[PDB]
Amino acid sequence: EQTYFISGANRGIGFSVVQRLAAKSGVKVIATARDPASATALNELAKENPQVKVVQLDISDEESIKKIAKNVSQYTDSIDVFVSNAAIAKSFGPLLNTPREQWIEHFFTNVLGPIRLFQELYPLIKKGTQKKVFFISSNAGSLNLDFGLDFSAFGQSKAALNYSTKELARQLKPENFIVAAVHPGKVTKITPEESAAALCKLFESLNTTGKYLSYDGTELPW
Amino acid sequence: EQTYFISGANRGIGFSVVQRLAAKSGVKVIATARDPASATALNELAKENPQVKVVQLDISDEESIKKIAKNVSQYTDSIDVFVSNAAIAKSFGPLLNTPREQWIEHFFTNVLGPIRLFQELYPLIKKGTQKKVFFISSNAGSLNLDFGLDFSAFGQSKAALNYSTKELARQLKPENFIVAAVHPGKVTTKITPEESAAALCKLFESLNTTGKYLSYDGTELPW
Ligand SMILES: NC(=O)C1=CN([C@@H]2O[C@H](COP(=O)(O)OP(=O)(O)OC[C@H]3O[C@@H](n4cnc5c(N)ncnc54)[C@H](OP(=O)(O)O)[C@@H]3O)[C@@H](O)[C@H]2O)C=CC1
Ligand SMILES: NC(=O)C1=CN([C@@H]2O[C@H](COP(=O)(O)OP(=O)(O)OC[C@H]3O[C@@H](n4cnc5c(N)ncnc54)[C@H](OP(=O)(O)O)[C@@H]3O)[C@@H](O)[C@H]2O)C=CC1
Repeated sequence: EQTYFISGANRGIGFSVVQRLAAKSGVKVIATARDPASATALNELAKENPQVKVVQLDISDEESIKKIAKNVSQYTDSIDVFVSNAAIAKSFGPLLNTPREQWIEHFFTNVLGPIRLFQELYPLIKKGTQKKVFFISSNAGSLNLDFGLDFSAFGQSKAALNYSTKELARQLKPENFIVAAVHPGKVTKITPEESAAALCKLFESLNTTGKYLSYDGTELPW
Repeated sequence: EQTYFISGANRGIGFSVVQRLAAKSGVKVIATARDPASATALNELAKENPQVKVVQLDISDEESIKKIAKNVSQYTDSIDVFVSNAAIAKSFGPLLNTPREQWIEHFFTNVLGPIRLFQELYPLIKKGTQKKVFFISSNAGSLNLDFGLDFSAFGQSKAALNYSTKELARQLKPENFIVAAVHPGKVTTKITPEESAAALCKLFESLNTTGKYLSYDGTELPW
């Protein structure tokens, strides 16, 4: 049996990924929401598929991160595949029009949060078999793609997590970890369920660390 | 007549850049220190070259950044060449080993600081002739270079600011701004603060196109 950790599973790509993993046999899923009590569809999935364990996590909240290791541990001794999917996208457009608060909130939720979350959960991941570590990033975070769009604090947060993900891939190569940053697509437009089907196949198959990948398995430049 | 603005001019490259400009014919220089009152080299520099103006700036401190345009406005109608030089470099090595505060301090000092600084001085830069914007970055900030080192919060912060620098260049291109990310070199191969300064002042004056990521010598770096 394999255990997957997905942050931000209450909706979007995250929910579709949990819904996709719940169908697979022998996949325990630790699914997080800021507010489980309100996570109607996730909770109904967990009611039907007890493979699916729901836990609270606010990745902006250090006090929430300080508890995620012990709380995930109640449901599993190990994590095979870790997915940092929870993230905000609330700041686009020009630098001069981006208030301080937006830079900060993208930093805390999109950069420090995934990093702290990986720090807290690394031990559980070390004790797993797959040792796979995915940060759901964006093609917007690329330092070398031009979309002729301003991504402001959003893109800046994804470039930052990209930089530290590539560094992490190097640090955990000797421990036989697979680390990737993955663009889940434009949800050309695709549905969250399409994204999750592609993402899930990618999680399964990827067998080399340090990749910046799109959902379809092709590579993006950092 | 040109106004240069330089953050962190009390020591390091920043002092060496201000020292060189203060010898330059018809150049006014707003130089910043966290603590003007103990920036004794720079106070003597401005005493001996009063074209040099010393104002308080803590780029980690939003209250300090909220005052910079008024502080700068005391001495000048405009900024021709803006240099975000002030910055920290306190955290390297593995992710698992980088505590929360190092990631936080490098974001606030090395990313938000320069963004808020530029937001505050853009009206004065807009009013100037040269419209030249330099963020002192690092080669460690590249997403496409491998020095066989991890740079932790430091590298992340330079990469972060690098992303926004590139965006700012796109955004201000039609306002005829020249925006550049510039690696000043590894300063005391090792080079001297005065060598860095000399090469930077040369780049500051000759740089004609925007959106570039440059080393001190004027070679391009990959984003
Ligand atoms: N959709 C797209 O086109 C693209 C998306 N992405 C990436 O895809 C991932 C998910 O996107 P998508 O499903 O569309 O996003 P949604 O906005 O649909 O949902 C985001 C998820 O993140 C959770 N989340 C947000 N803030 C926090 C927080 N502080 N603590 C914990 N959980 C939080 C949300 O919970 P809550 O309901 O509580 O807000 C939700 O579960 C992200 O990593 C994003 O960066 C990037 C490229 C393109
Ligand atoms: N120099 C190098 O070899 C390399 C460094 N860089 C870049 O070059 C820049 C210049 O380096 P250098 O001047 O020698 O740096 P130093 O290491 O000597 O010190 C940092 C400088 O920034 C100031 N400073 C630090 N923190 C703050 C703050 N919170 N608010 C305001 N000012 C602050 C310091 O003033 P104070 O005395 O008060 O601390 C000092 O002038 C760096 O800041 C960095 O971005 C990048 C690549 C290589």
